[PDB]
Amino acid sequence: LYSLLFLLGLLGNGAVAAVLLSRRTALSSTDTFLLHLAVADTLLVLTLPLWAVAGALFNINFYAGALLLACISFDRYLNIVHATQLYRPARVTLTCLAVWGLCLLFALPDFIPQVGRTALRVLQLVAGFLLPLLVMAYCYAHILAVLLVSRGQRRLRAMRLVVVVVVAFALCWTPYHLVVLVDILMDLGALARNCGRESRVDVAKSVTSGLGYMHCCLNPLLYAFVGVKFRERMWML
Amino acid sequence: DQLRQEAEQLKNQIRDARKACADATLSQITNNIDPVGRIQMRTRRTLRGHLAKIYAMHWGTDSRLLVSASQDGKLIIWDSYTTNKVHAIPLRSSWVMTCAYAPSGNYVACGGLDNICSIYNLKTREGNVRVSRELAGHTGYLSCCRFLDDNQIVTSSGDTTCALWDIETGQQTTTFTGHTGDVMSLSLAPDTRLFVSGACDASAKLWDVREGMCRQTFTGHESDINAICFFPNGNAFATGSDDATCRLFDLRADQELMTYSHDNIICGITSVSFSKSGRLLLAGYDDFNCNVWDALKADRAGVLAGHDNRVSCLGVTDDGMAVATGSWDSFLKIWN
Amino acid sequence: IAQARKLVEQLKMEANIDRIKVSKAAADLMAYCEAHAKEDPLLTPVPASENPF
Amino acid sequence: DVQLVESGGGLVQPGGSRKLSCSASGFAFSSFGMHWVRQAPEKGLEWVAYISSGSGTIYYADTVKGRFTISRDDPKNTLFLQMTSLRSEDTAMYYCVRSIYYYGSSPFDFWGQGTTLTVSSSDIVMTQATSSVPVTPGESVSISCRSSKSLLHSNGNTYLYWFLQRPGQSPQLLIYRMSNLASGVPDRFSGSGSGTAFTLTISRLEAEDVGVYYCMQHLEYPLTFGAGTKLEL
Amino acid sequence: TLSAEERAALERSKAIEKNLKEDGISAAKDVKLLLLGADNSGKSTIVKQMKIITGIVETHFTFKNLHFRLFDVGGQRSERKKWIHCFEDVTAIIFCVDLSDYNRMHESLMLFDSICNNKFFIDTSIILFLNKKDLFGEKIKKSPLTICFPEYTGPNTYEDAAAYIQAQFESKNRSPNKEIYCHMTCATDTNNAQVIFDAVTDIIIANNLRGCGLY
Repeated sequence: LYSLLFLLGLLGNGAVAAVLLSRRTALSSTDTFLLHLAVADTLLVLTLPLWAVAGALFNINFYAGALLLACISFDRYLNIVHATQLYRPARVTLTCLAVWGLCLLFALPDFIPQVGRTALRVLQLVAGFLLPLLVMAYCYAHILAVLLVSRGQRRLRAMRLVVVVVVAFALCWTPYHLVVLVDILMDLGALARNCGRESRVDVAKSVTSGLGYMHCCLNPLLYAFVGVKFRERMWML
Repeated sequence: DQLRQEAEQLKNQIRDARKACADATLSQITNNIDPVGRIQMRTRRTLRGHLAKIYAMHWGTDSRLLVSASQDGKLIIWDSYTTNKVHAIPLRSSWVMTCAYAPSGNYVACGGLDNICSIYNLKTREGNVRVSRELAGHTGYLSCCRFLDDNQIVTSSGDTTCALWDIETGQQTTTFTGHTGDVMSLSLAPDTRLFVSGACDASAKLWDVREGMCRQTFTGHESDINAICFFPNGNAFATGSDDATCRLFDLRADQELMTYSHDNIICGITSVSFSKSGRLLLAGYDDFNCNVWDALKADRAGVLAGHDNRVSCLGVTDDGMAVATGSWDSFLKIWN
Repeated sequence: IAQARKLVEQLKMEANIDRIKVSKAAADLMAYCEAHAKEDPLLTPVPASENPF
Repeated sequence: DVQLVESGGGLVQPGGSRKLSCSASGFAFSSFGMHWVRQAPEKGLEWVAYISSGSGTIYYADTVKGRFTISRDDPKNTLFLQMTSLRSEDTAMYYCVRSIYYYGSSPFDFWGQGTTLTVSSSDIVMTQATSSVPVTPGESVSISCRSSKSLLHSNGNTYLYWFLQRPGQSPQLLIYRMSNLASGVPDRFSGSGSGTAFTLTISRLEAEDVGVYYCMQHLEYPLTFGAGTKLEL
Repeated sequence: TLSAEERAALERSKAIEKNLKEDGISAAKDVKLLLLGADNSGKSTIVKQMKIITGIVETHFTFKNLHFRLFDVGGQRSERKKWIHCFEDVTAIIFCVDLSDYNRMHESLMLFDSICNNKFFIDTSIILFLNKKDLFGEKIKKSPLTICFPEYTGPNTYEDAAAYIQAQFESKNRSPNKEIYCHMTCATDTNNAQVIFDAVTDIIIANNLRGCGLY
């Protein structure tokens, strides 16, 4: 089962990367972020055989997933909520470097300590899975509210897709970070250690890592293959 | 009443006389000429700086300077070799559908939905481009402009009429009529003594610039003609239409020699031009491509795959070293 | 009644034109495009030393 | 009509400071690069400073770097040269010259009328061998000037300029690169050369052509003029 | 760009680009709307804040932090098929209809079918304006709404008549993704711009939904 996902990870991501990279003109702000995510998950899927330096790039990619997905959400909020005030392509490569940059700052210890790993875990939970989720929730909630006051036939499908994306992110990421929180509390002295529970916890790490891989493989489907604009480029190329 | 019968029989005489001359097709005389092979041409420059779509383009006589007109109300003069912007002229009206570069390089002309053919002077003592004259008199939009000298310009309008102006005085020296539809383009003969114009009524006619008379009329297209250009030797011209075909007409023979239709092509032609030798016939379609046709055998010799939108103009340098194409994606690409 | 008066007049001018066989007319288009063939950069790619682009 | 007028010269004590003003009227001043060119009493032209369009670029000749500073005031259509410490070597007539740079432009076409300044008491070198050349009307004449490097460039453009200074007037441009006739001059003038040797030839000499001819190079700064050749009638 | 002059030429090029870019920014907050309709149909006095500026006539009124440009193509007297592609990028098509001109009604219907079904405008929303309610209300009493529409079957009351006329215009949609924001206006109606402003907001939101991939 793991082997099948690996090609699915490469196959799906490559096409998304290929189609956008084949564009002969500028790429909208959303399009650029999608391109970054495509490569980000592309690197992670390449690690599948090894886990089934390697660790270091893993941490860089995982946060790339969350932060970029957060980055896409904010852009959609600006375009749709305050649409009157942002009528106009705008280059956004500045922010992407930061999100990749924020990965590098946390990734340095991977190449390179109890307290050190503790700070790593604390930062990981604080600004890797919580803040991105809160940002996505707020932005997409406002988009939903505005669409309910909108008019047309596209509003309902947009609401359905938004709910689907947020639910998918939550259900595919929460199991890993919940367990990371549990282990954090354990190491901080809030719980008791035993061999069987430790083994179950490591198995939980394994299963949740597989689930995160599944979300990475699904990223192309939910952010690219559903859009109308993307499909016409695929049909053209 | 009777004149209608006289009109009908006259057409029959022309058709009969036209048919008698036809002995063998062009493809039948040139069947043993070796092909031209696969023409591979790769983009050399990418002139960007336009915001809106680009609707017209013309090459300077010296094969180095360019002029392009866009919908954003800017008229830019490019340096082809270095991709520098020599000039950028603001336009009174943002709706432009043509632009011409004078042979001498001193003037440049523009026009569009405003029904006015403006002429700008580039070699001014004050160092900035100024509007020397505004030519008015057409009652519809303006389709194409072409310079004969520094004091004479021939224009084509949607009024179903072309004209020959006198830039100095500003009046309309000679007016040409006979069309029954919008005139969509024209091209000047190399010796600047005749010119042809293709209209929306699916017919092109040859006109005597000095005399103000229609010397010939050519038919065969099923729809409107969008572009036209003379063969380099001045004895034939090719036309592009919405019928998704190009045709080659011969003035001396007064007929149609060959057709450049393909089963895979569905959309209409927007521009047409010949190469210096006259062996390649380049046309830009609405499928975001320009196809190179072997003018002597009706064989696609290649494709200039570029641009993300419709191709709206074509151009071949007088020395024949390059080809430029403009498209609605707001980019000009020079192909060598 | 008067609009078509000139339409017939024009056709008479166009109908009296001394034409030539297409066989000859097509041949010239073959002769010319062959003579001025060595001076066409697009048709025969030029050496990279002589290309301004 | 195009017009450049300068003012602010006079007599100043050594070490004093003055401000020269060149006020333009009759063209798009914002789009022209303006030069300062000085001519010591019967010595010959010498470049001083240059400020581009939008003040993006500035240069100076080594003789005055630091002491002179050049500034431009676009909204007011004015050019300023601020001189801090004046030696006795700076006494000269200063000219305000315009220049517009683009493909096929004429970058020295107009010169100001000039102002007089009095003070109380590596580089391409261009030489004009002959100092005087007597001649009578209707006789063909030739003027030549050499150079250190080959002005011919990769582009194929030979950067050399020919100026004519009539008695009591400011110079006037004749040939701007090697053979292009400046607008407004009679066609009788012609120019030719190759690499490092150039010549200006006149046919059907007229009575208004008596004066001094300077050959200038614009390949790379600092600009340098020739000593000058005088035509005597 | 090694040469001295060729360096100065490059500056001029960069300074030109700066002005081209900046003029784009100053001309980014303008919404382009195309005006269409039959003659004497109120297409000249939709909004009393005209500030106009043969050929093409433009009106550039501004309102609520947004610049509106209306392009009137009346008077061309040509075949639309050849200059219509010029306005392919307009935000919305403002259509005018006079409910008091029965004879011209069919001409208006014909125009709507072509404009709505043109391949270029397959995605541009239409802001339908129905003008002169009071004249319509007064004229219906003297002449029943049957002569122009023999197929009409409902009552001869104002509300039903106005409702039916709207349906005929909407019945020419024959396509999805394109929505029509119908409105009724009188001669003494100051709040016409407000209707354009809000409807433009919904059209823009529809586009961004396409660009952002949510649809």
